[PDB]
Amino acid sequence: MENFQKVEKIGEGTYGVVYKARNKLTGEVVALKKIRVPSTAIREISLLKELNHPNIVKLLDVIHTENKLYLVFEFLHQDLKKFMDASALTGIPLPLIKSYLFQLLQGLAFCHSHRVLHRDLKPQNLLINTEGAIKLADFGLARAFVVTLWYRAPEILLGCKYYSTAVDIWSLGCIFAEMVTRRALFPGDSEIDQLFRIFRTLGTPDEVVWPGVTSMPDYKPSFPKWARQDFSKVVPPLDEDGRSLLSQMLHYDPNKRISAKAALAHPFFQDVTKPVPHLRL
Ligand SMILES: CNS(=O)(=O)c1ccc(N/C=C2\C(=O)Nc3ccccc32)cc1
Repeated sequence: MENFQKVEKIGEGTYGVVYKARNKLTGEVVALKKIRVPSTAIREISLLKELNHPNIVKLLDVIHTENKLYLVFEFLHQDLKKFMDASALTGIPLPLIKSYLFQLLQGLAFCHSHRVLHRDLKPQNLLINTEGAIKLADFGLARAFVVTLWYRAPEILLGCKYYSTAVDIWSLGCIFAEMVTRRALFPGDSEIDQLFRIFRTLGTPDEVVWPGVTSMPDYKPSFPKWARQDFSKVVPPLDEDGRSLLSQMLHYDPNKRISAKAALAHPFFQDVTKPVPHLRL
């Protein structure tokens, strides 16, 4: 669009490139996403514009010109990944971790109530500002249409084609653990490796802990049998309230995994506050 001046490439995505750009007709700074056009996609994207919430990156406009699609979003200066790297030596203080988690759950609860899944949550999709807020980006873009498998729910890796809102809670749980320990929970480099790293930590699932798991499309009776490890070993500094919530976010059975709404009332958030982080832009 000749109506936008590309400032710089912010990065590539699962559905296109993202640029920081200025709207020559408004002077506004925005995030321009050039998508890499089906009618359903246009309508699916159209719904996302009505999805307004303080913890969701706002979709400002949809420009469909010359059979090409560009999405205009609000712009935030930093993603959680860069923030974690910058805090690698000291770690993110618990009060801030708690604040970010609490806000993300509010965001997810809102999206889920409208039946909008993410299905691709990860640090690069979480944006923060100088105000202490954090927002979900690239929401609901999955349905409308090497990649990291570190945050993928087990039901997805096992071939379930009708996943639910529970897949986002799983990803959030992985991110939660990563902020606390400062290291990826399940850093797999292939689908099977990802699955096995999960099994080696939470134990290989069976019919007892996950009814119907052995009927999943990609389930194999030949999977190695690993025992479950203790969470005190997995996320050390995290207190009992935190470990309790994390475990409910990482239940194998999607139906027993905690929902965003229920997680918001968990004791872990009893003392939540909204600290302002020290950001270097
Ligand atoms: C990786 N470098 S960084 O931290 O400087 C950095 C800076 C800005 C952004 N912003 C990205 C985005 C933004 O603001 N709005 C979006 C809507 C959809 C997808 C990505 C975005 C992401 C990362």
